[PDB]
Amino acid sequence: MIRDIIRMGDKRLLRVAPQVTNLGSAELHALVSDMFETMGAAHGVGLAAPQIAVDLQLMVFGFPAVPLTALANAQIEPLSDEMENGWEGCLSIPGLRAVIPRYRYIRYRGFAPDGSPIEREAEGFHARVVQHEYDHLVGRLYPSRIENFDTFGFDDVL
Amino acid sequence: MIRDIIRMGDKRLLRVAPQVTNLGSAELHALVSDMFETMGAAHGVGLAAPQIAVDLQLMVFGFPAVPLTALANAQIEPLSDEMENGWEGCLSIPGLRAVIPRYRYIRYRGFAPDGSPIEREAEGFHARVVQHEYDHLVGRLYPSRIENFDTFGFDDVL
Ligand SMILES: CCCCC[C@H](CC(=O)NO)C(=O)N[C@H](C(=O)N1CCC[C@H]1CO)C(C)C
Ligand SMILES: CCCCC[C@H](CC(=O)NO)C(=O)N[C@H](C(=O)N1CCC[C@H]1CO)C(C)C
Repeated sequence: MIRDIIRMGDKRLLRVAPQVTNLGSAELHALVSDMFETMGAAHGVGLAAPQIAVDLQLMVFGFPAVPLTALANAQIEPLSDEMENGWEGCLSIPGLRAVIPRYRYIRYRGFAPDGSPIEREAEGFHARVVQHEYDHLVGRLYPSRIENFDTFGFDDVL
Repeated sequence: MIRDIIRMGDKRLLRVAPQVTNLGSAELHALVSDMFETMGAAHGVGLAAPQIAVDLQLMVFGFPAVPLTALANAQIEPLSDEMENGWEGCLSIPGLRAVIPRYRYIRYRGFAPDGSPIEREAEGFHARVVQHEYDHLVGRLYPSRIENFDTFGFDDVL
């Protein structure tokens, strides 16, 4: 079932989401299913549970190919100090883009929907997507990370 | 003649505009006329010449009533350190609002389109409008002035 994506300005995007505690459940599987569907319909490369007003530490992503992944209770460690700029837009902020600095190299850990542990090293785009979806789980959006405001503008214009 | 308002992301909104040097001219009067018209059609309380891709130190405004004013070669002095928060949206950024801190009290100086000198003390909303239009003449947009990003979001949602 495709879900309504909520837009910036909604308080539910500013929460810090609790953990998933129903790994392996039919409810979690249905919810993840919906997230993949909602992501594909909206043409995103990532989607975070709060964007559909589900207050859960949960994200999906996949697209430099990134594997199709569902990740619960994500935690993230930078593997170095190196930052990299790249373009981002948020489906909660349709039409806009900015250049965002992110870690070039990360580790991420959590759980696949069935309970399998996931741990991966990621770089570049793969790392960016995960850092972006992570920010949602802690009530953080990309505009508060913009350093150069000349780069912030509408996609069709920029 | 109503003018197309250009949107954030356009480089022409990032310029520092030169001075008006044709006070009292038919060309300036036509341009100001157009600005008042474009402002009214877009339902704004202010409009700055760069927003219609005219690279000129020129703004219009008027709406706590603010008088209907056309102001060329504006310069602005704070009359105190006191800041005040208020909501703003920009016709170059349709749909969005944020809370922006501005001086509560200003002086502004320039010229009416016919050459008459204008100097005024302004406070609160009147002062905000002028500070906002001023920022456009120096390539500055409100998002780079946001302090609390929780307040940045879409009008219909916020
Ligand atoms: C890149 C950081 C990950 C962004 C995630 C968003 C989706 C989203 O809002 N997730 O929470 C997305 O798919 N955004 C895309 C995006 O920003 N892209 C697509 C490819 C490159 C990059 C900038 O263009 C498009 C739909 C705007
Ligand atoms: C308040 C600072 C002046 C903003 C000027 C803008 C117009 C603009 O983009 N000028 O350069 C406007 O009219 N914005 C309005 C606006 O921000 N308003 C209308 C009244 C109160 C305030 C916030 O709601 C509406 C159309 C979004």
